[PDB]
Amino acid sequence: PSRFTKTRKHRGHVSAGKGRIGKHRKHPGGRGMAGGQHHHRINMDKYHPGYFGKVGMRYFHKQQAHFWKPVLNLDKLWTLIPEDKRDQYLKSASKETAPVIDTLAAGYGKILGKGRIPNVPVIVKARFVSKLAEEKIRAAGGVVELI
Amino acid sequence: RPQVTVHSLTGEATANALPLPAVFSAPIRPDIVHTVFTSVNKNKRQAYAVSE
Amino acid sequence: KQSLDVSSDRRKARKAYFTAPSSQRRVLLSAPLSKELRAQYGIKALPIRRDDEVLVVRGSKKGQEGKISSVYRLKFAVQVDKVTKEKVNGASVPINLHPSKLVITKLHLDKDRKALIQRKGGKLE
Amino acid sequence: AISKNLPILKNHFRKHWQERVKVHFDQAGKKVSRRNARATRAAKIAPRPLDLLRPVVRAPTVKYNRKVRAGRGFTLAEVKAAGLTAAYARTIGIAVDHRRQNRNQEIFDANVQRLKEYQSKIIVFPRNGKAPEAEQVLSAAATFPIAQPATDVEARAVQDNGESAFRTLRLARSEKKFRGIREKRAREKAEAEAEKKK
Amino acid sequence: QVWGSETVASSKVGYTLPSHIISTSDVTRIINSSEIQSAIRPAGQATQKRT
RNA sequence: UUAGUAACGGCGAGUGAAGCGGCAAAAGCUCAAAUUUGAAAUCUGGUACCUUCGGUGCCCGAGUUGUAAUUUGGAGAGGGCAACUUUGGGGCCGUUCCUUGUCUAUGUUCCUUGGAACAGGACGUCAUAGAGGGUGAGAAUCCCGUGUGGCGAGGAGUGCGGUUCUUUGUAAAGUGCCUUCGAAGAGUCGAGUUGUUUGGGAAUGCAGCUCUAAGUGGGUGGUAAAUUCCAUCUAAAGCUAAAUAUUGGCGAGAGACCGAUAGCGAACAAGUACAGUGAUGGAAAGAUGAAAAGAACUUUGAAAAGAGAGUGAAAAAGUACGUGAAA
RNA sequence: UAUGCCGCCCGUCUUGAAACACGGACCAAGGAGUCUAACGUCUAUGCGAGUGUUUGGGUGUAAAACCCAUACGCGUAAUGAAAGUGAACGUAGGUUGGGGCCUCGCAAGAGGUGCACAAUCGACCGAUCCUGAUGUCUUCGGAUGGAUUUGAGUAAGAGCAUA
RNA sequence: GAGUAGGCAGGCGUGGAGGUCAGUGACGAAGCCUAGACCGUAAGGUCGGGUCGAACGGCCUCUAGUGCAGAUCUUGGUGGUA
Repeated sequence: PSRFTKTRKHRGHVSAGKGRIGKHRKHPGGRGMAGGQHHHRINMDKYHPGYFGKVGMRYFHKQQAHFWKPVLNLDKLWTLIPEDKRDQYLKSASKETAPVIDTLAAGYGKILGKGRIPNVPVIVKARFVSKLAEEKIRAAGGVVELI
Repeated sequence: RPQVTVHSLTGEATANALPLPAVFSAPIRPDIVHTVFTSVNKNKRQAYAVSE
Repeated sequence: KQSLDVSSDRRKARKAYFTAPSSQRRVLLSAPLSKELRAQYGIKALPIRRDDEVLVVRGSKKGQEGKISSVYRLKFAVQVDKVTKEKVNGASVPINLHPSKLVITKLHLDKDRKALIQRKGGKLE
Repeated sequence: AISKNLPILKNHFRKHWQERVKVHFDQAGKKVSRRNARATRAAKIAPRPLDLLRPVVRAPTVKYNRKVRAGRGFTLAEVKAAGLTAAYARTIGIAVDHRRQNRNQEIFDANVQRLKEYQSKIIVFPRNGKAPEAEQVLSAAATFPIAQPATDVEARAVQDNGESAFRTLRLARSEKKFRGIREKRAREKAEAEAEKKK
Repeated sequence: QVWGSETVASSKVGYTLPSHIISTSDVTRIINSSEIQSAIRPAGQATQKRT
């Protein structure tokens, strides 16, 4: 919408909002990140600390598919079971009707232990787990099956 | 439900009667119909330029 | 329009009419037939050829009639006999009439016109 | 020429990009061209599907191996199993991949029954006998869908031993990290001195 | 069948007809009902006298 | 999509891929290295005849310093035994794809202003046709077309259907078990070095120069080497539609674009007139009216023209022509 | 138009312009903060632990509209150079505030419960520095508990898409 | 209740776009001229008279090649000097 732009509200006023002393010139500091160590040091060190210099070791041909391992907390673990069959498990599953949560089909590598799960055997199938994840699943009365 | 009365081809009510199919009880927001229509109308357009 | 190969473009249609060659200006300069001639043949309108007799239906020259002299294709007009303007000097000049404002009161019948009439579906010659 | 306080952006427009901007107005125009192109190919290939029977194949890269997917072509092993020729398969509408080899029984058996189910459902016309008019089923790949094999049940019993699956993974990682160093500390101090000793 | 009723879910994928902010679009009915007319305090002439 | 990421970089400015994943389209193959060796089986050419994008007979030539049949790594070849199973050619229309032709409804009814009715009011008509343009002002119904179907003629024909002569064939293809084999590309691969290039970093590709392999062999496995395994391909020879590009050429549809200082430099006899030795530079310039009805004829003046007369709906439209602003 | 009084020529750079500083003879028309990729804030809209149909398919009265699968981007977890590890002692903590609501009351008020947010003391996750249990491929494992250390963290999710 | 540079808000005007007023119009659209009128603090709007001859407007929204006195601005035309 050109008609809302202040350009339309600027017609008449000599300098078009850019002042009579600054004049609005082409590039009165350079062209993008120019003088970051020179005359834009204060803005770089503030707001962008750590920009300049190297840190850590390089990795040639780093395939992001090796480091997949997306995470599921236990507060969100029970949300994996469909709501059609959920409540039948959450009210008296109890050993031999202990539900089977395959977290890899759900698309998670690791399970982490943030949440409090209800006291139910909840046989979990995960590639990786935390120490506190497998603690809380055994405590609730289930198990972690590695795959 | 007002229970709408059906008309024949030659005007003529005194036919069957249907209920409202439930979309008519929905909110009418001229502000959302405005903004959505505005952008939907721009979809059937052709480009212009001064050649090069 | 449903057929995509035809154009509804005013620019194209204007040029296609004005730069139409002689053979297609034949068909553009068509005239409707009289109530009597349409009852006879059973055909709406034909392309005006040279020596057909017609009646004027519109314009200042409305009501006048006679044989057509010149099918002036190049001017998109047909000049009719007896329908002329006498200049100030006293020399006559034929008035340019469009054939769609005329009506074919009498047909000029040759083998190619009998063929044209039978083709459209006329119940005679 | 530096911000108030804004993220440092990397806008790659220091070449003559304006000379090779490609705007896709042709999207709708190409879409009807592709549909016409499909309709005319189905008129040419009159009673036969547009696509060939693809095999099932488990995706590579451990991120994606959790799901199966329609591969390129069956195999010389699966074709011989199903009971036809790699030549005859290509002609009667089966993709055959000379490259791929079978190291997996569940994938092999899945694809072998997939060839048997395709052979069951098609009715191959004779060369010069008679043409029986069978209205064309367009998408073979839609007729034979890729079923992601469900490898478990709803609910089970806790067949527990209590080995701490975290401690299992942590020991398995240690066995990996010290496999070679322990073979070296077994080649010296354990052996190469016992080899001389009585 | 298309937009969905209360009984019929819908023909579109997991679509619900949008819900109402306001129960009754008629504001007068609520303002004049009973319980609001009980709680509120008597009004003041509709134009303050020029004192 | 990965991703403005891994990587590069006076590690500053800045640059910067690839794999997997979803989808578009899909289709595969060919030589060299083999003893046809109980038969150069192969090919150009010339000549004659025919049914002529070619065919056949005969004759010269090419060629054994290797032209055909067979084999291409997924294989496969030779030898052995055992049972089947499948095949080619053209002619003739229909239908197919292009090139076109033709036909296929409806008011010119009444009144009113006007030069003209295509305008207003009344009464209709057709409509799978109220796209568009023309006609003396805004026309579905005046004309051309538009819509819907029809009937033609002329090409490219192998997609198929019907369809009739054959007849390949005694010759070719796939398939099973055994047995011996199983050729697979060199100034190349690779290495050093120089230059260049890449995101490719003790070197990503390319190139010059020196060296120059091997046959369980060679390449690759994104930190140089040595020792040990593993995985994965099979280089140095070659053919191959579609999905992709398309400010050119030809043919068509379009537009919330421009509307004669705008839009292409060019709406006009525009790359024209014209400048410069040359390369090259490169304009301005659309509108009378429905119709020339472009002003008969008279009078002043040598004449151009003037004042009349007239044409025109208007000359406050006179070819210095719609409107005709301001300086 | 006359008369009383007032009134330097505008635009610009400038501490300062009537300036002996610059542009302007006059007029018509043209004539200068645009579009885009990627983003910060704020706001509207949708849906909301999700979100985003439109690369693509289906469909169509045909560049429109309508419908749609699998992914993918971002968010739902952080911290380390990295191999890695990964968020409840408690009513998801205590303390001082805190709108609003509940109780007793005429009211003044007192008492209770206290969201957001604010300060503060803690607890939890990763890192760094130690501590170094049961054990054991005897050098692996790292329980357990600390540290004026540290993080763009957790502590009943706010985001995604569009304008 | 001042105000440069500057910010923000409310409007005025232009080319187009969707919708609507069954809007105006050859008995005269638009354009231009007007020491005539009325409205608006204003940007501007409305009307009468003339010339003219074919289109144009109000309102709710969309969009922008949208408003000129200056640029020794561009093109074209015109002057005073004369």
